[PDB]
Amino acid sequence: GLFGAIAGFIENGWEGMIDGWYGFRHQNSEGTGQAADLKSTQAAIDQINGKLNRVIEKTNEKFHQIEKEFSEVEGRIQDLEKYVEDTKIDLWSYNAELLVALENQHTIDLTDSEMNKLFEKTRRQLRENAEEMGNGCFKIYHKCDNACIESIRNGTYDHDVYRDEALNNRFQ
Amino acid sequence: GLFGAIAGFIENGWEGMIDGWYGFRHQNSEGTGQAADLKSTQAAIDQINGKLNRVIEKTNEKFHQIEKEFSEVEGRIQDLEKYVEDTKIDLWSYNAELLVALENQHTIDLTDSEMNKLFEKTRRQLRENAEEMGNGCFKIYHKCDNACIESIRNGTYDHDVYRDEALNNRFQ
Amino acid sequence: GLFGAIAGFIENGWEGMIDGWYGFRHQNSEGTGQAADLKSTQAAIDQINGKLNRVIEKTNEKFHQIEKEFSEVEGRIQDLEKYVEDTKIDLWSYNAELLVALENQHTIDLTDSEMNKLFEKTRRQLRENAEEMGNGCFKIYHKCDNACIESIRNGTYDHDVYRDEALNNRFQ
Amino acid sequence: NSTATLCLGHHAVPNGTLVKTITDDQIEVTNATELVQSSSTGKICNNPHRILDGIDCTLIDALLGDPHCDVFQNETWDLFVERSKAFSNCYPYDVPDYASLRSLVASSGTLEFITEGFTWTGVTQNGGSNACKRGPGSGFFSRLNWLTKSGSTYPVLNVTMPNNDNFDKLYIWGIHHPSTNQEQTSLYVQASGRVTVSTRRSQQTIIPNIGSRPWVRGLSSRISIYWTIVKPGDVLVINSNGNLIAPRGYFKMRTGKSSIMRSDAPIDTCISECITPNGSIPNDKPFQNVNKITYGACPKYVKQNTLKLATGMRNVPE
Amino acid sequence: NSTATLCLGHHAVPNGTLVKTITDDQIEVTNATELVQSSSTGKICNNPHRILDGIDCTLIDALLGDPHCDVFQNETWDLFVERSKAFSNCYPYDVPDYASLRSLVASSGTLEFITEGFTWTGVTQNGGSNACKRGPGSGFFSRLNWLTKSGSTYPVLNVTMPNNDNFDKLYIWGIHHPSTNQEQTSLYVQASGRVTVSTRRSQQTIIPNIGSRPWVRGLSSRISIYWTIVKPGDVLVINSNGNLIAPRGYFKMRTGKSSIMRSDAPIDTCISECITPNGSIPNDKPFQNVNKITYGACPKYVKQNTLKLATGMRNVPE
Amino acid sequence: NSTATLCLGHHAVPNGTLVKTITDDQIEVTNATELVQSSSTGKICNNPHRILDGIDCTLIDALLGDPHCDVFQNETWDLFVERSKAFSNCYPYDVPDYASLRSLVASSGTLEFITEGFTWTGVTQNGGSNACKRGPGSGFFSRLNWLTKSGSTYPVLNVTMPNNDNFDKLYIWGIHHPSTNQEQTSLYVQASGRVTVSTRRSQQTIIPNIGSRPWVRGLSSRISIYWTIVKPGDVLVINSNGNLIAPRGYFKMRTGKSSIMRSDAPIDTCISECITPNGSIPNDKPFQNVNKITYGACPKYVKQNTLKLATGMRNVPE
Ligand SMILES: *[C@@H]1O[C@H](CO)[C@@H](O[C@@H]2O[C@H](CO)[C@@H](O[C@@H]3O[C@H](CO)[C@@H](O)[C@H](O)[C@@H]3O)[C@H](O)[C@H]2NC(C)=O)[C@H](O)[C@H]1NC(C)=O
Ligand SMILES: *[C@@H]1O[C@H](CO)[C@@H](O[C@@H]2O[C@H](CO)[C@@H](O[C@@H]3O[C@H](CO)[C@@H](O)[C@H](O)[C@@H]3O)[C@H](O)[C@H]2NC(C)=O)[C@H](O)[C@H]1NC(C)=O
Ligand SMILES: *[C@@H]1O[C@H](CO)[C@@H](O[C@@H]2O[C@H](CO)[C@@H](O[C@@H]3O[C@H](CO)[C@@H](O)[C@H](O)[C@@H]3O)[C@H](O)[C@H]2NC(C)=O)[C@H](O)[C@H]1NC(C)=O
Ligand SMILES: *[C@@H]1O[C@H](CO)[C@@H](O[C@@H]2O[C@H](CO)[C@@H](O)[C@H](O)[C@H]2NC(C)=O)[C@H](O)[C@H]1NC(C)=O
Ligand SMILES: *[C@@H]1O[C@H](CO)[C@@H](O[C@@H]2O[C@H](CO)[C@@H](O)[C@H](O)[C@H]2NC(C)=O)[C@H](O)[C@H]1NC(C)=O
Ligand SMILES: *[C@@H]1O[C@H](CO)[C@@H](O[C@@H]2O[C@H](CO)[C@@H](O)[C@H](O)[C@H]2NC(C)=O)[C@H](O)[C@H]1NC(C)=O
Ligand SMILES: *[C@@H]1O[C@H](CO)[C@@H](O[C@@H]2O[C@H](CO)[C@@H](O)[C@H](O)[C@H]2NC(C)=O)[C@H](O)[C@H]1NC(C)=O
Ligand SMILES: *[C@@H]1O[C@H](CO)[C@@H](O[C@@H]2O[C@H](CO)[C@@H](O)[C@H](O)[C@H]2NC(C)=O)[C@H](O)[C@H]1NC(C)=O
Ligand SMILES: *[C@@H]1O[C@H](CO)[C@@H](O[C@@H]2O[C@H](CO)[C@@H](O)[C@H](O)[C@H]2NC(C)=O)[C@H](O)[C@H]1NC(C)=O
Ligand SMILES: *[C@@H]1O[C@H](CO)[C@@H](O)[C@H](O)[C@H]1NC(C)=O
Ligand SMILES: *[C@@H]1O[C@H](CO)[C@@H](O)[C@H](O)[C@H]1NC(C)=O
Ligand SMILES: *[C@@H]1O[C@H](CO)[C@@H](O)[C@H](O)[C@H]1NC(C)=O
Ligand SMILES: *[C@@H]1O[C@H](CO)[C@@H](O)[C@H](O)[C@H]1NC(C)=O
Ligand SMILES: *[C@@H]1O[C@H](CO)[C@@H](O)[C@H](O)[C@H]1NC(C)=O
Ligand SMILES: *[C@@H]1O[C@H](CO)[C@@H](O)[C@H](O)[C@H]1NC(C)=O
Repeated sequence: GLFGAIAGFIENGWEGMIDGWYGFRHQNSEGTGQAADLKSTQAAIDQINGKLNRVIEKTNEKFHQIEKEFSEVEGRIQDLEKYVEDTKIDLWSYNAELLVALENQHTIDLTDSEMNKLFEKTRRQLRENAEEMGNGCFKIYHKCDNACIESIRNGTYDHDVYRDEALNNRFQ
Repeated sequence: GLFGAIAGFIENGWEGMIDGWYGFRHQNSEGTGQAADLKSTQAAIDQINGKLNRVIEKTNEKFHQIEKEFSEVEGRIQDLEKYVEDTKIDLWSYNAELLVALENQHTIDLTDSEMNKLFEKTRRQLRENAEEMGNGCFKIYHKCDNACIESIRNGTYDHDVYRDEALNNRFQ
Repeated sequence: GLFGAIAGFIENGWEGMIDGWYGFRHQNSEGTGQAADLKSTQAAIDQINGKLNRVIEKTNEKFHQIEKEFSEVEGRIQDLEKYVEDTKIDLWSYNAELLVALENQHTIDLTDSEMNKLFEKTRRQLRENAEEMGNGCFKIYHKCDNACIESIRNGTYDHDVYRDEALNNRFQ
Repeated sequence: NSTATLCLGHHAVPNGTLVKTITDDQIEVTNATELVQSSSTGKICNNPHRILDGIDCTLIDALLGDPHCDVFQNETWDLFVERSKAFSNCYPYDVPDYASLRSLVASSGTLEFITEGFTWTGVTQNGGSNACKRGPGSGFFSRLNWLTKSGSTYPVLNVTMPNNDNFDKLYIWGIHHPSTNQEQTSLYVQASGRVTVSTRRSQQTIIPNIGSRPWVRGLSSRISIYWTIVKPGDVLVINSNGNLIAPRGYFKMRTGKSSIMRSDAPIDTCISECITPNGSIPNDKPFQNVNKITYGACPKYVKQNTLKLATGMRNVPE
Repeated sequence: NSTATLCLGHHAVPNGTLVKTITDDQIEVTNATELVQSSSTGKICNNPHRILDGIDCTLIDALLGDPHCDVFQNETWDLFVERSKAFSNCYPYDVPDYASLRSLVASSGTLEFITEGFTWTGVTQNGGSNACKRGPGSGFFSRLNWLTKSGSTYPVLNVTMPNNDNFDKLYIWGIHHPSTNQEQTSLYVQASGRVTVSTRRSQQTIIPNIGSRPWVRGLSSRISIYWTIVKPGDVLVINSNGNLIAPRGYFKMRTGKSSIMRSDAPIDTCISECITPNGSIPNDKPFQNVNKITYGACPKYVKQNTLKLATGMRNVPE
Repeated sequence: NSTATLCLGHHAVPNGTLVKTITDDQIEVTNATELVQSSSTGKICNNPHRILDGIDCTLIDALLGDPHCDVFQNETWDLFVERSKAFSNCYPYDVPDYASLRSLVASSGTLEFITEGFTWTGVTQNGGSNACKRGPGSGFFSRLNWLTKSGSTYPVLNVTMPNNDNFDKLYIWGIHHPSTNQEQTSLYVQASGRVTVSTRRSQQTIIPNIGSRPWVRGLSSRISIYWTIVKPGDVLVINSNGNLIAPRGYFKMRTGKSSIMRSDAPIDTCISECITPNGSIPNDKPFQNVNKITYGACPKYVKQNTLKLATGMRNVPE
């Protein structure tokens, strides 16, 4: 939520998206369509999996310890044992809480950053043939086919072929 | 300080601002003015209050404990008690330090991010009728009234009405 | 890696750069060149040094403690001492790990943010005489000398002198 | 003019506050709040806790029945306050494992004493001393019974007491260490004493140690104090042939929230939920730097007098 | 139309999950996982650990050789399970520092007993009791030797035993506390007993305490149990003149991974690496909220079972 | 050409360094620094600390006055170094609570001994032994006094000693455990001994245990060592009727920074502020992986020998 992409200038999500996490949706002169982008989804999935499998691997193995349940009242030694146990439990619960609280924030912020990165890349591709309409979509001022949007999707859009037509369409 | 908005491309603050945390200041053809924006200020205040009231709620309640001040020198039990107390104090002071050190950084970065979000929204509103002058202000290339700036402030600016005039003013 | 500048839209690094951490490299009408920018490098170095010298200053000084190595088997007191020592060691190793894990991420993200800040400043300087080519370079649509690039480097570029020539060059 | 301008910015304050961050050690923000609380009022409020002021008596002397602590019979406390001006004015005594008994009785919260009818046949009861005057004549502790020989003999005592109730019983007894070998045989005809107190699962046997001690209030003899706990369904047996300070009954043992605290602060009629040996402190802040000994819902003791948390943006003045 | 459009967006789910963050306390994401495991199966799997079921016997009674624990001779365990229905049916005894011996034998993992040839000349061996019937006649513990007077005298017993092996030896002995002063002199002609057991670096001397005790299974006498550890190159010397419960050999002492656990859960033939007093629990999660007593590769015990970690983006539905 | 170009970028290095992050476990940066330190020089520098080399003597033998530790009289140390080649060559002795006395004297930092004039009337002073030769004749410890009977009697000793100074006094005394019942009555005419040492707030009474022990340097008797602390305004009283190893004075007790360390490393004339049992280690790094026993301003002991913090950007080579 630091970049303002998810829950920011993109109003809602797409519940019909089942291929990946991030994707496109175009409205053309031949109809409508929809697709996904594998790279951003893969980056997010790899980062989240790395984090998850980072935290959950084990570190402790204890065999013999002290007594923690007593049937009598004795004195100093029992008091010290109970104090030690209470201190250990209270000091580990705080770590358990803080780790989750920090990692959830970092996960949310990185999954928000990936969307902004994809948006900025798509903006940088359409050099001066498109205008940002403010709600997550680009208005492309020249006429594409279903093969023009796919060149924008797999990163080989050639902007200089449609430059003169777009400039005469948008500025006059 | 990660986005470069506060203490970045905005030189200084406005000490005459007493309504909110973030606001506007326009220079028009009828004079000057000033106002505030409630939404960004509210988001920042809610986040900071949530964090604050998150950390300060209590968790401990201790009634009987061990002895921590002695009048004699005895031996093993007293040494173990003093060691336990020293370890507990040293382990809690580190947490006290690290929590504050992390949360101050996060607070500063989020209060810096809100400004960049407001700036980017205002830039996205003025589609092609404005140019960014590099120091936090926009030069609007058509002529507004005191009612044109307020349409930009409450999020209902219609860019297509002044498009032809602005394009002829800025590009020729 | 949150801003997408380093290892993002900048493909690789410059191994011939030995003056600073961030710098420029221009291709002109009189040849090529290279230089550095002191301010971003200085900000990054100061932040990283502050962090480093923040963590490594000492806090502990212990003179008398408990026994931690025994030659016999005795009973309750020895068990409690071994438990205390094991708990202390296990609780300090976790802090040692988490501090480094958090600070490395913050260092990487801040050294990535400085590059994006420099890029955005350079973009804001060339108001409408340049276009971003998408791979980290700007195409400047008027003709500069070796003294025009240096005005862009020390922050005194005057955009309005070359405005008409650049606008006629890029848009027609 | 045929153009306009629209500038954006944030607020600043003339004096801000310095805080520490992950990168910087002193960065100036518009506002900050304190985490520690390092002050006290100086008095101990008596609400909503039940405070008992042990003016000139300790807990053990109020337990045994010192003649100048007879106002503390069946005192029910929520927090016992022990003063430093306390002293003892009865038979000089001694407690092995004093801290254990003090913490056992402090956390129980009651001095309720149920008297029981023991049958000691062959001995003389209600022994007195000139170091423990209760009124104008000689006296002793009010919860203990000093038995001596009856005429010319001292038979072997052998009493029993069953526990048919549904709570635990605390018995306090003692043993008398004489000064010479002549006063031993003039009070207990046997040349050596022994006291055995046994339940179905434990036993304690003590033997007196004849010798001389420093003079305390005019005496060189001593008394050692021991205690026993009888659980429901158990039984108590006392066997002896001299040097026995018998009990008169039992204290009722409870479990709850109660403790003890050494402090020389007066008591007022305010309201506070936290109590430190310096007085009552408010508990609106999560941390405190007054005392590490606390009772109630108290903040945690830290070593800093300053830890500031930022609640605003950075401060960049004109 | 001579234009086009290209919109970007992300996915959402109808029901998401609420997680906690640094700023918010309840924020809705598309997916979350739990890290705490708070269920148990109810049974204790006997693989790949070696579990021993102490049905009606404790560890100390199986060590001494109680007649109803004779199936536990040379039992090798990896985890001893102690039931609550356990009882003793032999001579009433007592162990000073019971927990120390219980933890010393529990962590050793063996009851392997090597018998040794001691020479007790002048006394009668293999004493018996009617409270410890092994079969139809009187009996005693199978690892101890009750020596009494031989005809009319009881000489001063003084035995040696050297340790020439390369491991430690554990010797278990005891002392007999009689009931009256008549049965003392009818079993050991001396009016007072004493037992000394010494190595080259330590020594233990015990003296019997004549007195009466509560009746347990028809007896008011007692036995106190002590132990000695002989290291390689050392020597053991036993000196006595009455009230000696001699040993018959030594237990072999090992070091490894072994422990003991009180639990009333049955045992099945599943496979699990973690064992709690409630049964076996899986160990796929890092945390657990079942029991704080654990054996094996077990997750850590936390107080909170609501710990949700987000593994997806934020959930913004239509 | 009528245009130009201006590219931006960052630097890279050919070999970078792998570090761990929140997301990745191995990410390559341009530079990194180590947190741990795990090498030692091998020698113990004697500056600016004051190191004392206990070549063939322990602390307790240098306290009592062993004849081969007479060079350690009034040694003032800042850190005592104990070697493993140490041995004892005097009367065989024994200390109950040895670690307590060792840690009490180690942290005091002085062996300053003030001799006092005690008056023992009716006994013979300056007892000797053939196991503690000081020169060509028999001897004993230099800080203790072995009293035996004077001709045909051994009266009841009863000495006093007041403390009028403004510091604490440490008294070291002992008791003699004989070997047979014939050598007891030939040194102290009484058939049983007893030693009482008392202050105004404490008391210690010990009784000798006659018996045989393993032969150590030609003797089967023993000595047990006890100590007493007298605070300003207090008083010390010693009562006895046999088996007393009297003191000759008191040690002065201080408080400061001092300790003890077992190590077999030589001592050189370098300068270092940290000392480990392996030798001196520098303290430029915050962490160390050499030893968990440390003296001075030492880094903390961690388990990881490798722990790298990034001080540069990411490394993306050509
Ligand atoms: C063995 O030595 C001790 C130590 O002096 C002797 O004990 C002392 O006995 C006398 C008897 O009068 C005590 O005197 C009392 O002193 C107090 C304090 O001034 C005074 O108020 C009394 O009126 C009386 O004079 C003396 O206090 C006591 N020693 C101490 C230090 O208390 C003991 O008598 C000697 N052995 C014997 C029995 O000869
Ligand atoms: C009770 O039994 C013990 C164990 O045997 C006896 O202790 C033993 O005492 C003899 C004394 O002659 C020791 O022999 C001596 O050994 C040393 C060392 O080699 C040697 O220098 C002497 O000349 C002598 O030969 C023997 O080692 C010792 N055994 C041990 C290890 O304790 C004890 O004496 C017996 N008590 C009696 C006499 O009732
Ligand atoms: C001194 O007091 C003690 C404790 O009361 C007396 O011990 C008691 O001795 C009798 C002897 O018969 C024990 O009686 C036994 O009770 C059991 C339980 O019902 C019963 O099964 C036996 O057949 C027998 O009747 C009695 O248990 C025992 N006290 C306790 C509480 O166990 C002792 O006798 C008294 N002094 C003397 C020696 O007279
Ligand atoms: C990227 O997408 C474009 C979509 O336009 C692919 O290109 C077309 O490729 C087919 C196959 O030969 C041709 O018939 C069309 O004429 C192409 N159209 C255009 C506009 O180029 C292209 O192959 C894709 N490249 C990769 C690497 O996936
Ligand atoms: C947002 O601000 C604009 C400022 O222009 C408000 O609009 C004007 O509304 C008044 C009231 O009827 C009219 O007389 C003006 O002609 C309007 N001017 C323009 C340029 O539209 C508008 O009402 C505000 N809307 C909200 C929801 O606050
Ligand atoms: C910033 O860089 C510019 C580079 O152009 C410097 O300017 C030139 O200064 C020299 C020295 O007098 C003149 O001869 C040139 O005509 C200038 N060229 C231009 C394009 O201005 C300038 O001095 C530098 N300023 C600072 C503060 O470093
Ligand atoms: C609360 O009371 C304690 C104990 O009386 C005070 O602690 C002492 O403070 C003085 C002066 O700084 C020191 O000389 C003592 O050594 C302290 N005693 C300790 C630490 O046990 C404490 O200062 C009081 N706090 C307030 C806020 O009044
Ligand atoms: C595992 O077993 C323990 C012990 O039997 C259970 O703990 C007890 O739970 C009951 C019911 O909540 C409480 O009344 C007791 O006080 C608990 N005893 C303790 C804490 O020592 C525990 O609930 C069991 N857990 C599961 C998952 O079955
Ligand atoms: C410092 O000295 C200690 C103790 O001599 C060394 O620790 C031992 O290391 C050996 C070899 O790894 C192990 O076999 C021992 O079990 C260790 N003893 C312990 C841990 O108590 C340690 O390696 C030395 N360190 C350096 C850097 O020389
Ligand atoms: C600073 O914050 C506190 C509460 O956190 C508030 O009471 C105070 O008014 C704030 N300061 C200013 C100048 O508003
Ligand atoms: C204390 O309480 C008990 C039980 O209520 C009562 O028997 C006893 O008399 C009370 N003590 C006094 C001083 O009356
Ligand atoms: C949520 O994540 C878990 C694993 O973390 C996965 O098994 C599950 O399928 C995910 N939920 C959805 C709806 O994909
Ligand atoms: C237990 O093991 C030892 C050594 O193997 C053996 O001597 C002894 O006979 C075994 N016990 C039984 C019950 O046979
Ligand atoms: C890496 O950093 C260290 C100090 O942190 C510095 O001494 C070293 O020169 C740096 N490496 C390079 C290649 O500059
Ligand atoms: C040790 O110091 C004390 C006090 O200065 C002194 O009386 C004594 O003689 C010194 N010891 C030696 C060996 O002289």
